[PDB]
Amino acid sequence: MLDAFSRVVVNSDAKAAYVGGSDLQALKSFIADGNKRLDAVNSIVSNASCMVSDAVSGMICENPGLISPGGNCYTNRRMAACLRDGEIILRYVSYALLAGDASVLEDRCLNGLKETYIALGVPTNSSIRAVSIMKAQAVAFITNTATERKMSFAAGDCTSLASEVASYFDRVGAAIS
Amino acid sequence: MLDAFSRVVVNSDAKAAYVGGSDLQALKSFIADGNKRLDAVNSIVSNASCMVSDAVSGMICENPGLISPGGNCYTNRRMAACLRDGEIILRYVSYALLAGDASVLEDRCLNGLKETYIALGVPTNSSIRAVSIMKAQAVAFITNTATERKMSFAAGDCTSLASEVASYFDRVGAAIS
Amino acid sequence: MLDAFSRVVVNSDAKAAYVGGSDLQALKSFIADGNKRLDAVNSIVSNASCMVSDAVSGMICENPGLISPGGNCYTNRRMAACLRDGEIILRYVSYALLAGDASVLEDRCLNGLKETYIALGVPTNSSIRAVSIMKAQAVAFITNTATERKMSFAAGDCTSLASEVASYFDRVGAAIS
Amino acid sequence: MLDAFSRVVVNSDAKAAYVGGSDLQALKSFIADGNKRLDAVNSIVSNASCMVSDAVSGMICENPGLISPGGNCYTNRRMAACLRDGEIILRYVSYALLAGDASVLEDRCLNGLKETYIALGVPTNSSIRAVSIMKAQAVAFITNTATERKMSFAAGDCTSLASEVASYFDRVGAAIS
Amino acid sequence: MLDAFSRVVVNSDAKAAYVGGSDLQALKSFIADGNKRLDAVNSIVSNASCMVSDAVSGMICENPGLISPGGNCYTNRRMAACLRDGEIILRYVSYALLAGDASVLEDRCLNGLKETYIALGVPTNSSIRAVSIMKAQAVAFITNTATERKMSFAAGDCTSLASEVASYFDRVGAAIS
Amino acid sequence: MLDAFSRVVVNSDAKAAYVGGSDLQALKSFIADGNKRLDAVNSIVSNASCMVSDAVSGMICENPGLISPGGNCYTNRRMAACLRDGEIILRYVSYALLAGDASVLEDRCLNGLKETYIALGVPTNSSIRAVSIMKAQAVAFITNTATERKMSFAAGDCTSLASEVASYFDRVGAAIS
Amino acid sequence: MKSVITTVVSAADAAGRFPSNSDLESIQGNIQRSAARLEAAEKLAGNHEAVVKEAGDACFAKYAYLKNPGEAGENQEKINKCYRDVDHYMRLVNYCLVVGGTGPLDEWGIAGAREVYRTLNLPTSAYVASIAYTRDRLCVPRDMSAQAGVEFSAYLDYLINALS
Amino acid sequence: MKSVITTVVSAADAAGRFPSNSDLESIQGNIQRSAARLEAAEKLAGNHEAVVKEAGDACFAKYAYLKNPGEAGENQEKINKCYRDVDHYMRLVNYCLVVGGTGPLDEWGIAGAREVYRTLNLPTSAYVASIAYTRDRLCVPRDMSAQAGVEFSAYLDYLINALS
Amino acid sequence: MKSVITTVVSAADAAGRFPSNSDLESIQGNIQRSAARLEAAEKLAGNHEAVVKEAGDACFAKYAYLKNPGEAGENQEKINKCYRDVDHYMRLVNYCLVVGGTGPLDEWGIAGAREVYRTLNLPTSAYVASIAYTRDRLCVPRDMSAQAGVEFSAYLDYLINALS
Amino acid sequence: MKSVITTVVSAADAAGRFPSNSDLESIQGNIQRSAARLEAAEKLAGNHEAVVKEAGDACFAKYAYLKNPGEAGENQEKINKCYRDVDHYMRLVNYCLVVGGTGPLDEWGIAGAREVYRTLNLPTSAYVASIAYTRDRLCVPRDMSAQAGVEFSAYLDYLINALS
Amino acid sequence: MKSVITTVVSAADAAGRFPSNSDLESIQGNIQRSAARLEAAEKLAGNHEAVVKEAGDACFAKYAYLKNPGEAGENQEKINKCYRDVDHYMRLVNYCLVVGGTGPLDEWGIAGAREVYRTLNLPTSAYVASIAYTRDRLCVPRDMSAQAGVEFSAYLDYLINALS
Amino acid sequence: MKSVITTVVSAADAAGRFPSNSDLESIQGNIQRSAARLEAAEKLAGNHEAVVKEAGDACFAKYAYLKNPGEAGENQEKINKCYRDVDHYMRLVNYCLVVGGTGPLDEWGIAGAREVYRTLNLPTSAYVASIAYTRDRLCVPRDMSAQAGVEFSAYLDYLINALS
Repeated sequence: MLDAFSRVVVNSDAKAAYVGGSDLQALKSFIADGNKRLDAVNSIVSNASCMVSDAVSGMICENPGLISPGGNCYTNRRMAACLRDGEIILRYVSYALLAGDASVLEDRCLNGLKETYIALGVPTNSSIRAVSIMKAQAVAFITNTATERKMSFAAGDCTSLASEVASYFDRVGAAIS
Repeated sequence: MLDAFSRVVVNSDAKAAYVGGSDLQALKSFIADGNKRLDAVNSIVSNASCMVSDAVSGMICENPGLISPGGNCYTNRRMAACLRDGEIILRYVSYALLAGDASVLEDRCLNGLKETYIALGVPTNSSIRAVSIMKAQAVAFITNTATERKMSFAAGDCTSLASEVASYFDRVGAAIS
Repeated sequence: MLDAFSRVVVNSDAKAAYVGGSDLQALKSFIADGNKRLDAVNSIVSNASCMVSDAVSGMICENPGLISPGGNCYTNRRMAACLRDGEIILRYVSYALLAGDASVLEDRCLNGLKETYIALGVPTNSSIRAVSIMKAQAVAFITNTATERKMSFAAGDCTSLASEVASYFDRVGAAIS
Repeated sequence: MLDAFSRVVVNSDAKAAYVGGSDLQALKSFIADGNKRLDAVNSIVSNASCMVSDAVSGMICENPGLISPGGNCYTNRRMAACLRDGEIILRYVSYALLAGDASVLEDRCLNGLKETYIALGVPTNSSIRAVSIMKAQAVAFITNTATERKMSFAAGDCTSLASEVASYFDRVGAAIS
Repeated sequence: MLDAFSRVVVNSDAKAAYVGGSDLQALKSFIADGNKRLDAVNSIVSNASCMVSDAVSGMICENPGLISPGGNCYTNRRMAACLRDGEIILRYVSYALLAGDASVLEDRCLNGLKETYIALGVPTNSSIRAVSIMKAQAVAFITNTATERKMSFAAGDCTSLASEVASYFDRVGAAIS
Repeated sequence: MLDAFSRVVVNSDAKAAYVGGSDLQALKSFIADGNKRLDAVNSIVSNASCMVSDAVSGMICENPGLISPGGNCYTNRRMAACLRDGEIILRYVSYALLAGDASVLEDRCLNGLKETYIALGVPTNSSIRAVSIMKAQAVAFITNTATERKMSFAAGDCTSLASEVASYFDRVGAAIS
Repeated sequence: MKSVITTVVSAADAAGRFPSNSDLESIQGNIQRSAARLEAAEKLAGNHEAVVKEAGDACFAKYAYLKNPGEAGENQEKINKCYRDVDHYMRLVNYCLVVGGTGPLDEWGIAGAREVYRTLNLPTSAYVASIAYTRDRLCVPRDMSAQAGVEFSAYLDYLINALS
Repeated sequence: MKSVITTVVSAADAAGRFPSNSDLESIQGNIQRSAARLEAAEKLAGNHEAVVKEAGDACFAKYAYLKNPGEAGENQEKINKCYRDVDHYMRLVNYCLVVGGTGPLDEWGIAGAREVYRTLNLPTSAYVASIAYTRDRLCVPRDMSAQAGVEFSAYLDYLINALS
Repeated sequence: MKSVITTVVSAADAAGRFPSNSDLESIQGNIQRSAARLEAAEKLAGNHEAVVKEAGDACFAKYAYLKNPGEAGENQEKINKCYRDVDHYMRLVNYCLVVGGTGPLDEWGIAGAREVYRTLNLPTSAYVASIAYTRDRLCVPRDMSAQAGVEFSAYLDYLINALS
Repeated sequence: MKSVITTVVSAADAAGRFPSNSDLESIQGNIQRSAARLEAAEKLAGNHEAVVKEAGDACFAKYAYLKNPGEAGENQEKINKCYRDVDHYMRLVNYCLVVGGTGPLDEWGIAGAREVYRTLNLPTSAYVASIAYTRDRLCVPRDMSAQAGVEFSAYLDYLINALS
Repeated sequence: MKSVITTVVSAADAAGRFPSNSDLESIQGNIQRSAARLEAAEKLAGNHEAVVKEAGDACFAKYAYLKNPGEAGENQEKINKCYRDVDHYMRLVNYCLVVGGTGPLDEWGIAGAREVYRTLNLPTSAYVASIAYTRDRLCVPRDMSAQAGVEFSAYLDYLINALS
Repeated sequence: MKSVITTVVSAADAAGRFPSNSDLESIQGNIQRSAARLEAAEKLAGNHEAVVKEAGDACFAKYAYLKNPGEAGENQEKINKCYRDVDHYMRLVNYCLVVGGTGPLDEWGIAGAREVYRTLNLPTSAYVASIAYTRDRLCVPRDMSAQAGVEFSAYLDYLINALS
């Protein structure tokens, strides 16, 4: 598909220009914090089942509307559905974070996503609740501000990674809208 | 798929209610005339090739428009088509009659039926002629009012079965419309 | 599919009429010049890679708009595309010429062609340039008016074949429009 | 496939003889104890996971040779194999018991069974231990001589069913040999 | 596959020799009697259902051993089998006769034929009776020595075609042996 | 599949022993020359088409027996075959060299290799010529003793890698035998 | 060979799953109704030598043109193998009586129906007309009961609906 | 609609490849033989009103039992639609004459052959017997030539081999 | 939703064929036995508020360690949604009672069984132990008859064999 | 057996193509980091007889109800095969340490995870709780370095995420 | 080996059906035109020792740079196996003359065309240029007739269109 | 567009599973070696106007016959689009430098390699000969380091092995 190392080529050959020492300061400072991205993403793979369990349990916390009988998502077949329908996009936002590029969602999992979900009858207010609380927990989880899940790192600033993951989250949050 | 023994469950769990002694008078009086339904349906399997032969021959009786050369249905490949296109829905209305439920047609054989037939170019006036004269012959054939095809039964009232088969016939007659 | 020997049947059974001695003067004078069609079509298979090479090289001659960087068709993957997207319709117009009938294009390769090409984003002005210069070269190539590619024939009149191939070419030229 | 109601036909047409009042005393006394077979087989579906758990746990009780490291069956992939390799033949001996006929094993699951198991390298002594202890537990389980799993029946003699299930068990025990 | 026009190539390139004016006298005298082969083979397609009906009815004439109850071929499923098991090899010997070459049987229909028939349990004496009497009837049927089925030909000698079809028949008769 | 890091586990659990500080001196001195293996294997990917071109051209140098007309390998379809039949095992011996283990050939490409080649009729003397001259050229090509293909390395001893690749080559040379 | 019981074990193969109560009352209906089935078949074996001379000779009363060669009944040996044909016809309806399922109909009368006497040049119109004599040729107070004769009628008319 | 020419373009589809000399002499045989084919069809249109009254009435000479109801020819309107049936029968053999290929046989007479009048309760034995009158009913020095009448015979007997 | 009747229409789909007597006595067993089935379900709805406080609290008698966080019952809201969980458990066994087939077991309790509380970190051992209290907790002369209580036992133990 | 190196040869199989620089720096990371990996495993073999008596007995401190039969720990032979179970648990995490890839996790601990002790009636909640003791039970200045202990933590917590 | 006749038997395999008049005039065109084909091939065998020294040496007149090693014609043994190469080139066009079909082109010159001398580092531009000398190098009143030389031209230019 | 990182996410698609340590050290090799990669590309952009006049004019020194029409370089506009051709050739090797993976080789130089100038009648022998000048035309103490120039050599010789 595509990467941050690739969309620098797609605008370069859109101009027939060089790739070289004009975007290069972003390029070496991309890979200067590659270990910082690795310091982020192994925290993400640590509690992924806890991530999706927190997401679905908070969705029953301030919404009982799905678990209403005869509602949208009140069957264990449909909780297995938003088992999948949460976890595989968590896989995909991990893929966008390892690529450093948002080119692996709308081509990949949102190929006409919400049109098929309206064909399934999925209400969007549940969806925007799901992606927002998973957004807020994922920015809590890239840093070491958990309950006591205090992994060891080298200390310093890493808020560029928070602006990274939130950009992927409102990209998916708008494209599910 | 579904049954009359099943849609009593689907509205029960739509309410989270019981199934039990509220619809039960319809339930035991469903199976009180189960032998009456068997007395009906073996008359239906008796002359099924005569059923579809009567249907297609009456369709050439007061319509010569299909058998017009360069018409819709004037080839033996297309009379083999409404061989099939009559007989398999006769199979399906036998399935609705043995289930006691109309849940086995529109999911089963009318999954977008007439849209594909308009894509085949089938005129609807021939279709509504076909299902109406097969409706009138099938209500003539569940009772013993044939020419001399006088099978042996236990005598009495069975007009609830006539209201049963006609309900399946205008369900298919509206859903082909 | 269909043929000139077949559409004489499809209008005959549209009337329930004969096929016989009413179109027969066109029929024997179809096969009187069958060797003339063979004298045409082996000239067409002689330089098919030269046909598509002339077509694409003239398309870069008076259009640099495709080969503009960030343009439509400026990649070798897309020149391999109009390798295919020229050659297989050259195969198909050879099929229409051997059938003597235009029934093997719009059912075969133009099943919603340009709608998919607009979904691919293909500009139509490049397409009409491509089919026109391949039309003019193909009428130059059915006759022996090449540079020095002077194959041996029996001499005489063959302009009915030129009216044949041009009819297939504006049929595809209108159906790509 | 075949049945006890079917092999009475296959020897009848082997003689071109009747089926009728020569084997009929076995036929009505087959269906006289059909409720007795139903009284047997719902005890079999009661503890099928307990049946295969008892079988595999006793196989580790007086054999540690499979669970030897680098042995035959010492991996959980292979205990999932004799999960399957026990349970589906328990399904099949339930099928032979509901048919009342041994025609649904060697055509069905033993189509060259042990040759493929020797190609898998399965030792036969483990297999004959498995089918023997599942035989002895299944004849303990068709009757009500369990630990306290005391289902309710109508009391009387049912040892014809014990001779039935043991005949299926040494048929599979010889055909795995 | 292969042809008489092809095995002259396979021995030519086995020598790296020419094909040309050494086998050519057989080649033009092959196609000199091509109309004679066509005069043969439309007599073969005339009574193919009569060919296989004569073959199977004579097989019950001097053999009642198949139609013995509990015999090999005494069921209408198995008479439908040697419906097929006669007719498709009649198709194949028609293919060998139109090719003028015996390269379309043992690769095509006798890919391990009789081994599978012994796996089906087919007795060979029935088979050699079947191919023998179909051989004698086919050499009676390529000529005009029928009962009154007297088609019109140009008269003369055609016994080279009788030596042709008999060579294909003992090729299949040995390869079923 | 398996690796040198894996067969140290398969003999460890064959003993239920540790993996640790008994084979560890081979383990750290495996990865001490990992850059040395990388210094070897990029020389192997440099002239792989030259490797297989040298192999097949030397095979026509002192053998004209394949290119004999009507021989084994005298067609360009069969030179495309030992295009493949050389190059994919060159891929596979590159896979054995990157794994550091011979577990990726006989399971992978020699699953009954020569039995199928005798079924194809491939003579073994051509094969042993092919693998031996590709062996001698590959040990010439892991070092810098080419014609002038003098890549830059860090100098020193690397004959452990020569004993590595020759061990894979007589493993395939015996298993093709 | 299809029965009811064969269909539900293959349903338990198509599920790949356990025998539930899909099975467990189809057999109990055979405790009632196969006990109510068996009693016809003794006079079906008892009339088996005489139902041929009514039905096949009524098809000769239907179809009597057969003297000319190139047709089916051009000799009397063809006529006594007509008798041999319909012998196994009511012998097979004796068989699909006592199994219940349509297996001895399907694989043993219908597998090889639509084409066989087409290529053997024989019409199935007499094959349906003799059994069309035996439509209402039954007596539900008098031959046997009214509890299996209509099912016996349903047996050999599913045969004709298969033949047509 | 299958012809010879349709088969070799679909052969060039099954190859997915170019028109070679698989094509280039099948048409040249039509330069000889389709020119030697067309001349019958004018008297085939010329006899088309009279081949019905020999063939269908010879099938009435074959099959004359039809007075009884529940059978096929119980009224004369059935008899004049027999005439309408066989009208399109030799009209279709006029069609598969002039194409050569068996497409108007296959999709237009054979697609819907084995079951259609089975369910419509009509025998194909008269459908083969009328054309069995027209087997050798032809005259190769006298009606037309000996170069297409045996092929015309081959046309409508492949029809009967398909019908049988 | 699987029933018995759903399996035999899909058997008639897998045949693609007509309703024979594969069907016609499976329903007659429901004339006997579904009439002998329905009578339990009123006290099953009648005990539905009280079978929870025996079974789930006996699973608290089984599993009482739940005070520590990171485990399942660390607050009482988890305990009253345990009550909400098993509420729909005997409500679904009320449902697969009245259909007979295992459809409301399979697609509605078993589709999403083997992995769901695995990932939601809850054991099914209490999910089988509460129903293991309700094994022989029934009275065949006294609660209801001996004609459906063993089948009711078979219903919710096929549930546990599916859960195990 | 999946490693990193196994994935890129199968990537070169999925390409069917040559080893490029997809390969050529994944190994160089093992020159750094597998050299930074190996040093834990000697005390992992050194503590292997003593991590069992903390972890499994803390799961007995978690789960102590096991005296009753029909449950898992009803005799002490079950308890010493619990010790035998978790013996191979940290022996397999020794194995997927030294390969790096998750092959000895996947085919050797996870192939047969979701159903095996479900049917063998054992909870994986203790199987995750003993390793939940060994979450932060490590000392990155003190046991070993901070360069592989968090990866060791990542090894056996991908194990638990697989187990959950 | 593809011919015309091979394509129509495989068309009768793709039909699975009988030889109709799809066949029966493709052979009659060979009665005309294969008789009009054969006469060239004796001087094609007669010039076979001399067409090499014009065509390959005109490709040396085209491509004469070959002295340097690492290229194709660096020794004269490469040059006389160029002669051996094009020997079988016009020997194969002798073969696909006398079959007509493109089988000895396809499986014997084209199966292994696009990649073989790519990997053997030889250009097909000389392989097309020598035959590009033999384009109009023919004389239709003078070498042979005008009835097969343009087809001979079509033979070895379909070869070049395949090579290009 | 294939990279190393693209292959391991598609490996995690082919697994359908989680990012383990198949990933987690392929990137760390890029921390070493892609930092050791980037430094060439500025003189690759710096020589990009002058590597054309050595390489393409040395291919004119290789191939100088081009004056005749019907060949490739018959006018000078063909010669300056040769310059335009090889412009994008080292521009693409600048691109597959900085990605590492062979995606801009494969889909952007090799997708459409084996047939394109075959049909456009141009040899790839000059396309390999100009880059065969740039084989050892590099200086590992002097142009750039010995840590990426052999890899740069490996880049554009995998290109030629793909072109051959």
